[PDB]
Amino acid sequence: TTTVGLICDDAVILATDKRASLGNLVADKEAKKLYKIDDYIAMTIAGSVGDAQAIVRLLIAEAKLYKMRTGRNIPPLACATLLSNILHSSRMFPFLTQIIIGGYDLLEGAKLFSLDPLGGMNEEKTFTATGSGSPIAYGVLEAGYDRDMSVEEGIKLALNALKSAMERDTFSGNGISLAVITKDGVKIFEDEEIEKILDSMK
Amino acid sequence: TTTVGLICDDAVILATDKRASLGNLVADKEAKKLYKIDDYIAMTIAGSVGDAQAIVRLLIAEAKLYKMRTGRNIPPLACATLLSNILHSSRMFPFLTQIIIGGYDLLEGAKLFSLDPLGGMNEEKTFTATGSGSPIAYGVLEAGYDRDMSVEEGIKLALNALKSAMERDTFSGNGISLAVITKDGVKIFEDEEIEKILDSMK
Amino acid sequence: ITVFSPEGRLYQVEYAREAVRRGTTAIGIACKDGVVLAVDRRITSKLVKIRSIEKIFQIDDHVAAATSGLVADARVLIDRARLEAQIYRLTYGEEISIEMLAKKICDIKQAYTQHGGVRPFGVSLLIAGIDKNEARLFETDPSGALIEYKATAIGSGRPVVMELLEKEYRDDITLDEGLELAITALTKANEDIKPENVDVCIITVKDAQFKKIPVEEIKKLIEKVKKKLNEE
Amino acid sequence: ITVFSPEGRLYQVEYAREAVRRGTTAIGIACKDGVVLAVDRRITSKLVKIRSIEKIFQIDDHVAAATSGLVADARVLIDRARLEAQIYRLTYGEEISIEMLAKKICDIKQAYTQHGGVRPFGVSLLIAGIDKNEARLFETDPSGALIEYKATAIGSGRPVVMELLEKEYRDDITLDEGLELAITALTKANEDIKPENVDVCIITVKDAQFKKIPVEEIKKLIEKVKKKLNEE
Amino acid sequence: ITVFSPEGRLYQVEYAREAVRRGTTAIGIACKDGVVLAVDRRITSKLVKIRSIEKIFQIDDHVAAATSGLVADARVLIDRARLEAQIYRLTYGEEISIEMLAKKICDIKQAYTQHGGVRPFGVSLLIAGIDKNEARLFETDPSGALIEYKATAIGSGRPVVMELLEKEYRDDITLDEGLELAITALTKANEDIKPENVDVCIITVKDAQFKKIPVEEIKKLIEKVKKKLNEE
Amino acid sequence: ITVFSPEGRLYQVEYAREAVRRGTTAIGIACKDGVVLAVDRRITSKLVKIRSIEKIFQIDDHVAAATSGLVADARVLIDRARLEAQIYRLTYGEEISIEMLAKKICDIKQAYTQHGGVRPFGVSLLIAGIDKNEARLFETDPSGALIEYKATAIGSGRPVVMELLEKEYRDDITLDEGLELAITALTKANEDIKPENVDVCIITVKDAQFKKIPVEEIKKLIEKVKKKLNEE
Repeated sequence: TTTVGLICDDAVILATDKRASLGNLVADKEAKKLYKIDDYIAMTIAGSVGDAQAIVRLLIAEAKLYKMRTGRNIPPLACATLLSNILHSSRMFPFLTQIIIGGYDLLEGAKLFSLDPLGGMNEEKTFTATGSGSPIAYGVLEAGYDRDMSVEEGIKLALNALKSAMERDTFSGNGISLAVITKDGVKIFEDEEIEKILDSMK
Repeated sequence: TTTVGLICDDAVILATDKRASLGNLVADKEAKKLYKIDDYIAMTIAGSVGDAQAIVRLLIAEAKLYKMRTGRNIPPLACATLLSNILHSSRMFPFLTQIIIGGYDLLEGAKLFSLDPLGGMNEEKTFTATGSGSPIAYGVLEAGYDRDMSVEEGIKLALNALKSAMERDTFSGNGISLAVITKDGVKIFEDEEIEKILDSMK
Repeated sequence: ITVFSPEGRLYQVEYAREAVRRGTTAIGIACKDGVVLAVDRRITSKLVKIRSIEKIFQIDDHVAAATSGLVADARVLIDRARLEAQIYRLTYGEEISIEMLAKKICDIKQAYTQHGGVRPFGVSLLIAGIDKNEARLFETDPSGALIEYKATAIGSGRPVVMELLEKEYRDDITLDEGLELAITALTKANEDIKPENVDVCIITVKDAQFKKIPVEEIKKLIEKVKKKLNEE
Repeated sequence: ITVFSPEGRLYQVEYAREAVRRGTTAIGIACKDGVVLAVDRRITSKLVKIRSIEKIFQIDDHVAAATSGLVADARVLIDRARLEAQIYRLTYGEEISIEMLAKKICDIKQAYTQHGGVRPFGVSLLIAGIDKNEARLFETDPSGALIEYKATAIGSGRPVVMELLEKEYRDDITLDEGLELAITALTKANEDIKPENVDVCIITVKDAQFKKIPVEEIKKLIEKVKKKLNEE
Repeated sequence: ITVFSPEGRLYQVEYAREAVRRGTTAIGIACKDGVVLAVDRRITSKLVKIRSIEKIFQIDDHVAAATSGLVADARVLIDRARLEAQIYRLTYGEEISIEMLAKKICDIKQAYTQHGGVRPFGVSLLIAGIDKNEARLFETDPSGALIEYKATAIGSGRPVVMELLEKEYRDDITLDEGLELAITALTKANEDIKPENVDVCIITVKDAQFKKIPVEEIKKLIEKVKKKLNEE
Repeated sequence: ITVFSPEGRLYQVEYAREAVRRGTTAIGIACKDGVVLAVDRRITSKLVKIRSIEKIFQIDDHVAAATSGLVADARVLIDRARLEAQIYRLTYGEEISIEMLAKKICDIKQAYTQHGGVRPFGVSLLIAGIDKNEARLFETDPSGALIEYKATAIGSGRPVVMELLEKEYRDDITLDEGLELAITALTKANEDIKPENVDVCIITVKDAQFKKIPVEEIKKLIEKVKKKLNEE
């Protein structure tokens, strides 16, 4: 339970922590928390599993459908405004869960959207994070982020947020996953290769 | 109330504890917690009996239907994403119970999926276990399991999870059941033969 | 807003039968060793993968059924029997009795008869299975059918064979004995049958299980046939 | 969206009546020892398991009925009388009162008569049971039927025997005295009935219980019949 | 309040068939390398941006279909096929099997046959795609349709080519071997077809994906054509 | 309880069409600088405030449409497009796509075609605006209409101009180039048109916005017209 999104120059980066947290017991040594919905957009779940679980699927369809019914791949800041609505519907109702969505708008470029269980949605211009151990991860970024830090100096800083939180939060911190969405696509990093980086770091 | 799932080379191993636990009182000296839904898939229930109970029948029937309507034996990772959906239907509602589904994908090989009451699902690549006395069994695996092990080295380690938990959990630990799903089928072990093993063991 | 007749019979109902007797033909046969079905698709053009022409449907691990009429009301009636079937296994645990299964969807067909604004089903059905060691066969009518045959046929060449069988059949016939029965029969009504224009399903009581038959098994038996077009 | 007539009578209902007088014949008979039913299936082709040609139904441990009309609407009424039959037993505990059970599905039958979009049931029923030491027999009609006979019959050979019985019945006749009553009667309408073309169901009042008669009891009684075709 | 025929056939249904045989022509072709579709819009006036005359629709990342009949009922069926499909993908995860997807809208279409107050859809469909390494092709009829062709066509010129293909197709033909097939055929029924009056959508099995053909590839292949109007 | 034709066509549908070909005329033209519409109200008597004759409606800041057919079904379709248009903007945030708005009201109109008890709409539509730098035009029909025009017309003198445009239009024509186009066109069908009998509304892609044209601008342009009634 800990994820991170930030805009860095060209595109947008996201990261999680494959740790699942059954109260006292550590339940999943590798729990996916980062999902691609559409060739141009991807999101990150934080919180209620089987809840955020469905909201994924019960959203991916809606995409690879809008896509179809109207060419343009559901422009991200539209799809987002779905969740603000897909959420808020269950306000009267027991919904819940966190969420970050980012994607490269056909034209408007890169975009990054935070999101609460109620339905509050906010476009983040800089960097935002969510997850049991988020405020940890947060300090990192808010004293490690500049307006224009390379396609690299971002996915570095990204990890390092998790590095911190993962090892200063009872709930986060088992393995790590990451993808970067950019104009021409969305890259799910196959575990093995991620690693290289913090090897090439400190 | 204690189950174990793990992948070992070829296929997948599942085991439970035939112990029904009615508060202070030991209610069933032999209660199934391991069901074969389809010729290539099977599962383990943990927790609220009458609840999981139905969830089994209110499922097998959805398998041995999908099999028919479209040949292919409900591909495991598909049948799973039902439960993820089936449960979550009752999120707004009172649902509950644990669950491991383990079956051989027509093509994609062996699969092992974990499942919380809400609807949280994860594919467990290595090993996973659940039950009143899960974290006991767990510890066993997390320090007695190697990528490769064997057909044999699995069902051994397998018992020896239950063996601990079953004698260190007030609620688990009466009798033991075991079946293995592999490409060509699913074997329910008729108690008597199970026993053979820990004899040949220590 | 349906119909009823001016003297004994019933309008739409009998008109919808015709739909069947016009349909593709298909014979079902009982025995003692199991039970096997077969249908004579009349695929003319050869641009249509034969796999699609669905004339026989599985309904449970142990009971299947064969169509004849319009395939409009073929399917819908099966992904619904297939339905009324697992429901039952679910609120009991019993592989649903065949006589029951039949007595269900045939009741449905019957309600569609007598209700405002709804034409009956343009189909008759051939259901066979293993009702606990007892391999049995039934024929459905677009308005109820209590007909448990030891063997019969429906569709195109109904009387052709539905009266061939009329004689030589017998209550001991084995499976490989009934083997030919249908093949030879089916040929009578189809003077020129492609050897795949056809479909074979076996359900042996010897295991409560349903099996297929590959092409050319079909043909290699459609051979004991050229010795039937002679002074007969 | 059904019907009514231009001068007293009633369209569909009577057209639906016919459908019965067309169907298979059937006879039921009261008495004082119980009461018994029998019907004359007219199973022409011998390719059909006589077991599935269902023409008599049990409704409870102590009550049962025999059909006539179309079988589509045979079952649907019984697995609907069978229901309203156990419902009652559950909301009181009383083996449901025959007079009441009848008064029920006959009501139903009626309601389908005056309602938009639905055809009255093509069936007359012969209900017989033990209503507390009182064994009785009723005839239903495709729209209400307050008829409690001492014996009657429906279907094909309605007039043939529903006018044979017209005379020689006695408010005395026993069970084994009404034995031949319905067999002989039944023979009249069907010159040449197979001895299994017929079903028998006995409900002695002396145990509130319902029993079957085996084949060739059927025949060995259809024998006192050849002495009935002589100058009569 | 729809219809049924007085002897086998079925009123509104067939009348609606025609609606199709009157619509635009459409050809679908399977193979072993994937599958390709193409349709002959007959855009008369040249004041209409050809981009709107949608005659073909993608229904998933891996399966799409082509329309023929009235565009009223075209869209509605697909803005609803595109729907049953993604529902499935969320209540399973599986890119929806093709034989099922068909077996859904061709189910609705059947439901619109036998129900109070509603006209069947004026349309036949051609559905193709990649069902797990298996590329296939389906034809729908305004009332149920289990016809899985290796290749076929619907619309204005059904018999022209739906009886050209009759011969020279092969359970071998590749994609670029089937390149021409559909182009060349379609010309047969349309003497003088604008290159762009036509649409081309390719779903290779070699990647489970759906591609487009630009104008002039169209034309540059409508050129192997002037050698087909000679003594033939 | 609507209709369907005995051979391909469809009853009410076309009858509803005529209603349009009888209604008031209207032309919409695309271009490259935006998109402009216009209509020839045929206000005879001069006792009716011309401001009430509503023939062109705004649908959003960026998209608007023009009506033709009966004014009963005019409004209702718009005070409802005007709905399905702000609904979308609400469940997304996007100024609703024009090929989507169209395909919407146009899908409804369709449903009104095939459903028990309800007469399709007596109107064809002209809808245009700025789909993200793309200024487009669409025509609808009382049952589905996938027709994105570079320019067209409906109503009274459909064929008059709908076949004037047929030549001299160009995929280049500018706004003040289509200035005259419609105006001159509209005059052809209406010999003697009042100068306000007409309504003008311009959406420039140069701002995503909707503008109005005052009387006399209309007239002063209906002036280059007296040089058109000369040997042509």
